[PDB]
Order: sequence, then C-alpha cells, then structure tokens
Amino acid sequence: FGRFTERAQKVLALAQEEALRLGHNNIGTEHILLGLVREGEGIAAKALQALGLGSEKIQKEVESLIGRGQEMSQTIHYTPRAKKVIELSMDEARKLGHSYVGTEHILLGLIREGEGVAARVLNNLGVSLNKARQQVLQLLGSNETGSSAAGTNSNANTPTLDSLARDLTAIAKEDSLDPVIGRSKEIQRVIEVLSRRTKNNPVLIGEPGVGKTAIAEGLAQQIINNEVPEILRDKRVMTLDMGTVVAGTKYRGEFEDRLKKVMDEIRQAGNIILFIDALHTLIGAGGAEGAIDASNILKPSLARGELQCIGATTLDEYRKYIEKDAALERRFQPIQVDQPSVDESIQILQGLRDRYEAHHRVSITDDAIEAAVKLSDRYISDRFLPDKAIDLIDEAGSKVRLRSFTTPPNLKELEQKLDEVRKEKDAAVQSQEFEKAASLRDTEQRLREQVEDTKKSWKEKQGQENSEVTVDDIAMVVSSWTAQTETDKLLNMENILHSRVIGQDEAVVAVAKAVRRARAGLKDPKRPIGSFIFLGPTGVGKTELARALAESIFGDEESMIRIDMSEYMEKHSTSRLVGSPPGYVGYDEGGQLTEKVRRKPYSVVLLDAIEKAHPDVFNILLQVLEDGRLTDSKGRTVDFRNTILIMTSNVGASELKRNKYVGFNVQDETQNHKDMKDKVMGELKRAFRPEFINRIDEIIVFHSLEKKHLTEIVSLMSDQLTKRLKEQDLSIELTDAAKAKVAEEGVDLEYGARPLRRAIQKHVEDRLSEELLRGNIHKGQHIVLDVEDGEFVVKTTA
Amino acid sequence: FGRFTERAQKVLALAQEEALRLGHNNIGTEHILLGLVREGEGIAAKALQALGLGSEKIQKEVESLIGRGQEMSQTIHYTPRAKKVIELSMDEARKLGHSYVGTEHILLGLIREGEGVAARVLNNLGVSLNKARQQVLQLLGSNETGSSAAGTNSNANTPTLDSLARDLTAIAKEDSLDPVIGRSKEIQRVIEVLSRRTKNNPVLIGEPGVGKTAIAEGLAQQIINNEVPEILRDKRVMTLDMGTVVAGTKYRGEFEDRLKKVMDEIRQAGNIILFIDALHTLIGAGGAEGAIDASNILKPSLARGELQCIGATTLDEYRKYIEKDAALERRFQPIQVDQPSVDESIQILQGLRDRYEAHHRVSITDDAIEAAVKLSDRYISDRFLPDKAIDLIDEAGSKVRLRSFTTPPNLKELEQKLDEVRKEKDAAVQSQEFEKAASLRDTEQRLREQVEDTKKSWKEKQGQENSEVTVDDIAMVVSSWTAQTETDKLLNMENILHSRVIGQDEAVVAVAKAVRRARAGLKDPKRPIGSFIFLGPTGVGKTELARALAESIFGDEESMIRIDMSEYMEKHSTSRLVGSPPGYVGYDEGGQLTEKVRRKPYSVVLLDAIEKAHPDVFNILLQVLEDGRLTDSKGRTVDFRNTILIMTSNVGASELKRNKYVGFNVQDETQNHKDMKDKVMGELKRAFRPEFINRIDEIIVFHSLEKKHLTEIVSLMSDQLTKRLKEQDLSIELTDAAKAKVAEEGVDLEYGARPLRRAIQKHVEDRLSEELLRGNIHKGQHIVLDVEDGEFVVKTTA
Repeated sequence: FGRFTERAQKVLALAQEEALRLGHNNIGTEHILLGLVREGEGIAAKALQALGLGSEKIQKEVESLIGRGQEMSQTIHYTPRAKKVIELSMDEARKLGHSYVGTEHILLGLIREGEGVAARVLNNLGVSLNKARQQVLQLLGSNETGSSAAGTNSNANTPTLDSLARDLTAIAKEDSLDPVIGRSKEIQRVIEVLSRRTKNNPVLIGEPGVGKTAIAEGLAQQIINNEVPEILRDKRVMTLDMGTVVAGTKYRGEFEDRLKKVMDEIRQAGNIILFIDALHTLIGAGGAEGAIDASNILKPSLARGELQCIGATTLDEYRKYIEKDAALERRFQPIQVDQPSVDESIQILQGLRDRYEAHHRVSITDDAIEAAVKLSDRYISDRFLPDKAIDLIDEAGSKVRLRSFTTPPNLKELEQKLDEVRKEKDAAVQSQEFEKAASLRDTEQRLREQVEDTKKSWKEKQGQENSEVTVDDIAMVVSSWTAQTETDKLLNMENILHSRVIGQDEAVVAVAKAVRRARAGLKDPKRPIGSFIFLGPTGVGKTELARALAESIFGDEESMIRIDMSEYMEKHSTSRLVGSPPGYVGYDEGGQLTEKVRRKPYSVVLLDAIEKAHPDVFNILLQVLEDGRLTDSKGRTVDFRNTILIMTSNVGASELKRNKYVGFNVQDETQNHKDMKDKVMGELKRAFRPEFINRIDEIIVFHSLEKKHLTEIVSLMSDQLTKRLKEQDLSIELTDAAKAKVAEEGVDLEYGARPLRRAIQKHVEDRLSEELLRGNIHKGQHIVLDVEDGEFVVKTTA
Repeated sequence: FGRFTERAQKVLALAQEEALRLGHNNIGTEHILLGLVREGEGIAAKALQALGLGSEKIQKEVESLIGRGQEMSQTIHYTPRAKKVIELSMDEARKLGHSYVGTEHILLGLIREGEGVAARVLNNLGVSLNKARQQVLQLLGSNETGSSAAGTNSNANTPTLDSLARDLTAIAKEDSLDPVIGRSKEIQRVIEVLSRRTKNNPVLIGEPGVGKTAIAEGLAQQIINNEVPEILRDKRVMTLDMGTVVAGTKYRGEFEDRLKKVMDEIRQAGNIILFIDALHTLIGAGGAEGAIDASNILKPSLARGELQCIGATTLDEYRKYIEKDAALERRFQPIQVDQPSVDESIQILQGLRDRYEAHHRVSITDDAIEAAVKLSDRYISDRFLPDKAIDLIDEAGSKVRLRSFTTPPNLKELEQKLDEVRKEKDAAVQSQEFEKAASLRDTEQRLREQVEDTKKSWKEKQGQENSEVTVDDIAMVVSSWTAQTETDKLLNMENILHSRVIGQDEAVVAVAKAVRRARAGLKDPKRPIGSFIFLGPTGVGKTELARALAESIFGDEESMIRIDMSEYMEKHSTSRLVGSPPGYVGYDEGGQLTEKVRRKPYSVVLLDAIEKAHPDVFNILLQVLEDGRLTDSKGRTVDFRNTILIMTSNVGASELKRNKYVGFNVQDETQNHKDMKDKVMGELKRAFRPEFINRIDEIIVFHSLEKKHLTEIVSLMSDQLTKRLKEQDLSIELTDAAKAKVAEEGVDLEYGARPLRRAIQKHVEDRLSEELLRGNIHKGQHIVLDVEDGEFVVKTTA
C-alpha cells in the first residue's frame, strides 16, 4: 500500500538492523522475527513473548543459522522472503480490517510466510508456528474509528430496529455519514409535509437521480436539532432497506410477513418517522401486474400516521399511489423534488475533489471545474447537470497524468536498453559465452535498478503533474465525449466555422457570432443557441456549416441531426393513395423529429428545405424556434434548447450562387455581392412566414460561387477525395493551380455547386484512376495534380 | 505422432535392438520391456528396478520365449502388440499431461497393452500388472513447466483473486497470451479512466464484434510498459467473467451473493481494477425486464473507484446504464473503439500465419494476405475486415494442398489395382485355389506396400506444395466464398463485362474501367465504386452488365439487389398496384432499399427506371451516390460504399432505340451509336435532377444495338436458351449463320435489341422443339440450328 502504521514498519526495519548487525547481507526473515521481539511489546513482539519466545531464545537461534558477521549488506536490501513477509502482513491487515499495517500482522504474516527463516527459528525454539500466530491474532489490534461499542440495552426498541434496518440518525451521530450535498431546499418543504398527521406522509416525486437519499440525510439531521416542530416531538428516523427483506426469505409470502412484522413494531407510534424508499412498488398499484403488494399492511399503516413516513417515488409511481387512495393518498402527498442546478453542480465537484487526491491527478483547478459543469450544461448534455461535470473533471483528471509518462524526458528509452541486456545475458548464459554472460547480468541488474530509479525520478513528473485538472484540460475532455478549449471554441468560433466552410465568409461569421452570442448566455438559449435560415444553392456552404457548428460547439462533428421536411408527403392523399393515407407527417411528429432531437438533446438540427414542405411544418418548427420545444409522440417533450436549428433554403439560392469570377464579368461581380446580401433573404420570406422568421436568431446568406467560394467548395470536395483514398492507401494532393482550374466551371450567374462534384470526380477521381490505368500514378504513391501549361498533368513526387 | 521425448522413443528403439539380438522377426513387446530396464533409470526402467525386475529377471523369461534366432528380424519392425504400446504411450502421456512422451508412459502403456509379450513377461516374473503401472506412476511426478510453483504468499488477496477468474495478466507475464494487434488507440483513453476517481470506469461502446477482449489484454501490458501513472504504479488488473459465475450456481440469489462477496473484497481499494464484460447487464439495462440487478452492490463499487472497472457495453445498453446515475454515469465514460481498417487486418493474419504452417499450403505469402484482406474489405464483405480475409487465405491455404493429392500424377490408381488383388486373393483363399490364393497374397501385400510407398512419395508432393498461399489462390477462393485473380478481374474487367454484355462495347469498357478505377484506390469508393446509369432499351446489355459486374468484382453474379424506383414513386403504383404501402417512397426508405443493400453490403443496387420515380427518389439516390450511405428504417445505416449503383432508364428512348442500323443508311449506324451516348444523357437531366447525376460516377449509354452488336446479344440469349435445355439433356448449338438471321430482326430505329428475346424463343427453343417433335433432331443429340439457303434447317451433328 505504502501507507502502513508504525508498528509494522518498525519491526520490519529492525530486520535491517539485524541484517548488518549479524552481517546477513540480505536482510532475512530471521531478522524480521528478531524485529518483532526486539521491538519489545508490539503485538507481534508481545505475542512471541507470551509463548515464551523472548529476545533471548530468538537471537540465540538466529545467530546459530546465518549468524556472523560480514557487517555490510548486499545492496542493503532484503531477502525475497523478508519482502514477502512485508507484502503478507499488508494483506494480513486488510483481512483484519486495517487499512494500513500493524505489529500483529507482521507476526501473523511470518507464520503465513512459513518457509522463511523466522518460522524455522521459532519451530526450533519449542514454540509451534501456530502458537505464535494464535497469540498475535487473539490480541486483535488494527486501525479503528467509527466507534459505537460501549454496551447497549433496551426492551421494545429491540423488535422494530432488528429486522430491517439501518438507522440514518445513528450513522450521522457517529458521522460515518457525509452530508451529502443536495437538494437542500427540498428538505424544508418535507418537514411541512411531515409535521402533519392529517396527511402525515411526505412523498417525493421526481427524478431520483443524483441521489434522492441526499434529501433523506437532510431530514435526519434537521429532525435532531432544533428547527423541527414539537408536532414532531421525540422522533427517530429509520430507513427502509429493501435488500435485507428480500434476502434470506426468497418468497413473497415470507417478504410480506417481515413487512407486516415491521408495521406491528411501529406501535411506538406518534413518536416514530419511517423512511420508505420506492413507496409505490410496495403499494403495487397499476400496470398489467402490480409491483409487489405489501399494500395490505402498508396502506392502513400510512393512514394511521404510525407509518408517518417519507415516500420516495418517481415520475409515474405517484400516479400509481393516488390510484389506490384514500389512505394511500389521504396519507400520501406529493412534493416537488430538486435535482442539482448548474451552481450546485460546481460545488459537488469540489466536494469530491479531495478524494481524487487518492489517485492524485486533481485536486485543482476551480476554473476547470466550472468548465466541467458549464460547457457540458449547454453543449451536450448526455448526463444530468452535475453528473456531466464530475465526469469531465476526472476525464481531464487523468488526461495530463497520461501525458506525464508518455512524455517525461523519455527514460522510457532506459527500460528499452535494459531489455536488450536480459536477452543478450540470458541467451549468453545459455550459449556459454559464460563469462561473456557474467558481465551481461551485471549490465542487466545495474540497468534494472537505474530503470526503477528513473521511473521514480518521474515522481518528479508526479510532483509536477499529480494534481491539476485545468481549464483547457477539462475543456478538451469535455470536447472528447460531448473553460478554455471549449470556450476557445466559442471565442474563436468564426475561425473554426470558416476552416471547414467555404468562401461564404458572410454566412460563417453571421452564424458563428449568432451561436456564440447565445452559447455564452447573453442571448436567448431557451430556444436554439442559433436558429437560422441558410440560403444558397445546395452544396455551397450550408450543410458544411451545420457540420462545423456541431464540431465547434460540442467538440464533435457527428452531433448533427438532419431531417428533410419535403420528404413528408401523403398529406393530401385521402382516396388518392388508395382509400386512406396513413403516414408521413404522422411519422415525423409522432416519432421521428421528437425522438431524434430528444436522443441527442443538443445537436445541430438541420431541417432541410421548408420552402413549401407542408405549411403546417413551419408552425411546428416555429414552436421549436420560440420555446425550444415540441410536444409530440404522445406527451414527450423534446429539448431543442441548445440545438442549432438550421433551416435550409435554396429559394434565395439563385442570387447567392451568382458569380464574382473573372474571365467573363468585371462588374456583375461587384453587383453580385451586394445583391446577395439583400435579395436572397426576400425569396426566403415568400417560402416561409415572417412569424417563423421572427423567432429565428439570424437569416444567413451564403454568398456563393463567387470567384473564391468555388475554389473553397472545390477544396472541400477535392480534399475529401485526397483523404478517402488514404485508408485504401493512396496519397493524393492537388496543388492550388489544379483546384483553381476546376473552380472556374461551377461559376456563373446560373447552376450551383452541383457541377463541382462531377468536375472534381472527372479531374481528380476518374482522372487519377485513369492515370493508374495509364501508369503515371499508381496506388500508394503521392500524386500531385498539377497544371503543365494549361493542359492537365498528373505528376508523381514519391 | 512425433511429439515425443527421448526416454520413450529410446526404450522403444531398444526393442529393435533386441529384435535382432534375440532374433524376433517382428520384434515383440518383450523387447520394448527389455528396452525399458536396460535404459536403466528412465521412469519405466526405474519403476521395474523397484518391483525387483532388473534386466536379469526380464531377459531370463524373454530368452525362454523366443530368445533366438531370427537375427535378420524380418523387415525389422515391431509386432502389432509392440506397435500398440507406442501408440498407447503417446496418449498415456497426453493423459498424464505430457505432449512429449516419457519413459514411464511406455511401461504404463505396457500394462495397458496387457495381453502383450512384455506384460506377460512381467506377470511370469511374479510382478502383478498393476504393481508395475503403479510403480511408473509413483516415479512420475508429472510436468510442472509453463507454471510457477515454489510457495505462496498473501492473505486478503485470497477471496478476491480466487473466484473469478483467468487473469490475462498472468498469461501476459508468463507468456501464453496473444498481443493482439488491436485496437491500440483505445487503450490510452482507457488507462485515462483508471487514473481517475469520479470517473473510474472506461466503458467501451461499439460493436462487440471487434474482438473487444483483445483490448482487455491491452491494459495489463500497457500498465507495465511504458506509461506508468501514479495509482497505476500500484494497480492490479483482475478479470471478472460471467461463465464461472453461472456454472454450479444456477440461482439469481446465489449469483448476487457471490458478487456481493467479491465487491466487498475490493476493500484492497485504490489498488485494484476490475474488468466487467457486459457491464450494462448487471445494472439492469432498462428494457421491459431486467438484465440482472447486481446494480445494488455494483453502483457504489463503481462510484468510489475502489472497483474502478471496465465496461464492455452495447449500442442501446450503454444508454441504459448512464441513465441509472450518478455512479453508473459518474464512473461511466464512453470511448471510441476500433474495428480494423485494411492495414490492421493484414497484420493480424501474418501474426497467425505461423500456426497454419500446420496446414501445409500456408504459412506465406504476404501478397496472399493482402489479397484476402483488400478484396474482402472493399468487395463483399460478409464479416469484419480481418475475419473475411483469413477465411480466404486459409481456403486457399488448403485449396492447393487439395490439388496436391488430387493431382500428383494420380497414383490413386494404385489403390484401385490393390482392390482387385485383395478380393481375388481373399475369395481365392475361401475357394482354394491353393497356390492360386498364395500368389494372390503375395501380389496383394507387395502391391499394398508399393501403394503406401508412393503415397508417401507424395510427401515429395508435400515438400513441393506445403507452403505458399498466393494472391491468385486467395482471389479465386474469395470468389468461391463470396490480389491477382480478382484484380485481374478488375484490370481485365472489360473482357469480363463484355462476355455477357456482348454488344455496346462503347458502354461496357467505360463501366469496366470505372469500377477498376475505384477498386484500385484512386477514384471514389466513398461513393459506390461506380455509380452509373446504364441507358438503353430493356434486354440490350443494361441488366446483363449489372450481373456481369457483380460476377467480376465479387466473384458471384447474384449479389445484386433490384428495386424498381417507379414502384416507389408514391403516385405511379400506390393506387394501381398496392393498397397503402406507408406512402410508397416511405415503404422504400422505411424498409425496402435499406434492408436489401444492408443485407448484401456491396451488392449491385439495380435501380429500374429513374426517368420518373418522383423527385423524392432522386434525393435518396443522390445520397446513396454521394455518401455511400442512406440512413432510414429508424436509424439503420445501409452501406452503399462499394455497391455498384446501376440505374437503368429508357429516359432518352428515341436514341435508345436508334440502334446502329443499316435501315436509313450505313453512315447512320455509328451515328446512331455516338449520338445515343450523348442525346440520352440530356433527357436523363430533363427527367431527373442534375445534382443526382453529378454524384454518379459515370453516365453510360448501354446502346441500342444493331449487328455487330445485335448478333452478340442474340448470342447471349441463344446461349442462355441452349444451356437450360442441357440440364434435362437436350443439346442445341446455333451456327454463326443462324445468330445472324435472328439479328436482322433487332435492327432499326424503332426498337433496340429488345425483340430478340421473342425471336430466340421462336427460333431456338420453339423451332428446335418443333423439330425435335418433327423428328429432324432428337433429345440429347447435338442439334444444330443452321441456315440452308436463307431459311432454317435443323441439322444434327450427334
């Protein structure tokens, strides 16, 4: 463990004393034994002395074994035996509780480690090996705390508390309990519901979930001192443990008998508080089958206020309790439960910081902690508000410890050397090559010790790293699943969205800033952190931006939903379909849209082409744009809170598409920019509603296939070519000159970014592949796509 | 076998020594026995010396049996008795461990082989048979290699580490464990989670289905060399396996008890790591029923980081564990896992080459590994990227070893000869035929030995064949199952695609090259290896190519899906074919398209008539064409990555029936052709979106055909005709003259190579059948359909 108590460590160290004092150059097990008895009256020492083995008998034997007197010690270390006695005692102290290790455990461990020299010393001195282990054991000394033993007696208190179960108050009066951080404000509202007896019973309804039980520990504590009513005179709080009841009975009838028995002993009534966890399950109300029907005893118990109790139920479970009534409802009574808010989250993190010292990789920083919470809270969100957080802390709370030993100065090389030695050595001893092996051992064990020395020279790499969890550290980890490298994502959002997305710098910056505005909590984020209309012809920058947003906001690109509203049809297909039209919009509301965004809570919902794609859909989406929610799928609420709603359009497209390229225009270009930033968003308005648009964060125009925007679409598609072939092993690069020649062919006033795929396909994919067919390039060489003089040329550079 | 130790073999060989030295024509068991005791102090020998059976006692009995004087010792081999002892001992040493037979096993085996000459020698010399077999056994301490035995240590470690389990770490120190190749990049992020305390649990989410258990070996190894974190410098890695828990238990209550005890023993805390496969199952993993509700113990165990544990969870199941919280979600952490890419595949294969040395058509070649891998990985594809591969390697890695012994010069005939002998002899001995039986044995056993001598002369046919597993070998086998004779299929694709699309050489060569382009790693395999539209009139080469491509790429024609998009038009066939097919394109997405192509992954998706199929179809096809995926059927991903999208269409019909016809002019023909490969592809654009067409890899017109090309379509139809009649034994052949007469019909602007089917039907099946009925020809005659003076005449050539 490396955390041992003195008594152990001292008897062990006393061995080393005998090592040199007798010369035994490896500190033997005989010396560990001497160690016990020469340490006088530790439990080990004492023990041996009980059986009659004083220091006198032991050293007399010991000196007659290895004895004299080469006072040094060889690398002053132990015998392997003696090292075993230390390992053993540690476990012999685990067994006997003891987190650390005490004297006894060393003698106990000696007996255990019985081929050791000590063992034989004692078996020579007339005392059986087991007589020695006996003595130590029966003087059971180990680490202690959590005292609650001093003798106790009562009469009637016996029947209740036996069964079933732990007493929450008890564990909080010896404080082996911890607060734990709630869910504090809930507790006051419970004591209102509890210092009752006309409806005696609190019943907590809500998500369970971070630990319902935190509220419960609340009650215990407040019921003792002193804000507790005299309504609640001389109360005791006792907790239900379902697990003990079911265990050892293995039948429902027996289980019922035990619960019945408990209800009877509750006859101490009007002075008792019962905590019933999962209170509905016992009542057994509703469903196809019940849920366990303890209810026969439990229901009248609840009514009487003898089982004046606190019920911990769940969202559906309360329904299934008032469903019985009026004693499972005229006793029962629901209460609004807390699950920790964002600020509470931060506090929890820190609260368990100090136990992360056990792994030594966080404690600190606060700033990082905040990140854990906040960045996660707003951007995915795949856990609850504090759970998300803590996971990030620890995630980063290891991350740097990995970079520690991946790169110290890399005495990883040291170990690498030591390897080569052993081999040489080994095989040399085997080859003979004998004295040529000699030196090979010596070089080996030299190395071994050096190796071990420089890996604990990276205890300096520990005192450097072994507890922080920094801003960036947490933030990067927050990006890995999902302040610094999530808020650097936020601050540098424009930069990040541009680096994947096209020459529609107008569009990128508008979206970037609009999301970054909301996502930093200064603009309405109850509804998407950006609602948008993305105008432009398809493949221009629109989709690409949806992707880049996912990437920047959440730290992963693949948190992007994508629904085509135009695909929902049969919405006027009365008898036209056949005789009924069962489906598509019904599928979208009733299942698809609501389930999907509920699945990935935050995610770029990319709602394709809603230019005329069921005018009802725009209203449905409007509720998302306003509230951040839709209610469909028979009562599910889908949170589009920090989704990025991107509603696409290609009705403005025509003007967005327009040129800026030379070779054919020099004045239409400087009339295409200015034209697109006004005209596009107005072909939009006719294709939507202003009511829709009013709940949108910003209306984005993707000035496209410019001069400029083209050679960036070409650089996305062509770069996807050069990358998709490397898995199958081909290295492609297009020079800027070759990406340019393709870009000329997607522009004018008319077309889209549609012909760009086809021409990239032709000039890169098809051409290179026809270039493997012509033998200039091959598979797995580097292919530079160049222009020779105005005629295309595929060059090779590998 | 051949897996024998010396001592065994030596006592046995000593038998042969006695064979001639005492003269035993076949050297009895008595000589093996003499062998044992004269080999002195091998365990058999040694044993006999205990029983009192020195060389003295044995040889006196032996010499009184035979003892003299067949000094030649007839073709010096053993007796069947003595041979039995050798066969027996090998296994009598397997039985007692040993894969290499020791002395003991031969004496043990003598007793076993107790009728034997040896056995009887000893039972004559006063030593009971079991007293002897005992003696060897009680002087055989048995093997202790591959293990470590010298004593034990430790106390508390006992209950935990016992249970439960194998311990990969043990086999990874004292090697017996595989590397494995991995799934290496997963391990850093995993070790990150064991360098933590709020997070504690790495939890691997992905297909299980990657050989997840390989990753598990990862930790052990990596915690050793060379990244060593602070708590993972005192961590131990312990494996928990479900299989031992279920066995001998057979009760859920008992199962819970066993787990509770284990979890309790984890009190060695802050020093232990638990590997839990199927971590979700224990938690409850949502659902309509629990998956096991170990969760009660498991959750606090997860939270403290006492049981920092490693979760192997499934796609839905993980969701249903992080939902439980905040200990099955606090500890939890998702991680990105690997299922091998093509390069990784290759490396695994090679690593395990050396053990199908044993399969003697393997180990080697590298190039063969590559063939296996690359061809399966990219082309159908029925497992994971390395599993597919090795089956092909190994297929071939035996295949030629089969050709070894089914084609040497085929000394199988020898055995055939030997048959006639034995019989003749046998029956001759029974009839008598005294000397007529005599000579028959002599011919029999002479022959027999010659056979066997030359069957192991094809150990030269082994020394010839027994490694190598080449490219081509693999490739042919990959075609057998489903990188030379699959990449020769690619390079020579034009020949292969033409041999069924005999006609439209223009079209064929474009497609051939387009797939061959992609499959050689330089085109687009993200998109289908070739997406195409094959334009043409039906029954011209279009469909026929879809098949021929399947054949060439996958080695099988029938890996071809086939969807009519005009049926999934939701307005062409929703109300004149079917009732309510959830609004027909909804049927296609929601079920049909996605299920079909997902079943055979890289199937030729053959999309009929995309002229009109509703504009909704074209978006879906565009996505198939672009991404190489479609996502439908409530979250299924259907892989169109290296599918062959082949879309047929009569879209530009007029040109797709303006053949190559002599009718208008003979200067019209290569002007119907060249014209058709341009004019069609613009009616294509008019009938369906250009955006769709731009992600198509190449737009093929599979021309409408006029002789030249007709008489080659006629020759496909006629060859399909004549061949389906061979199964029921009716042989037809058409002369080239007759294939010409049918082609005149397929001429003109007015039709393609369409009318040809009816006219092959009429002129081959129907005409030959009306001639088979007229007695001009008969069944199973080779039936020549010939032209006389310009009209058919059926000739016979049988």
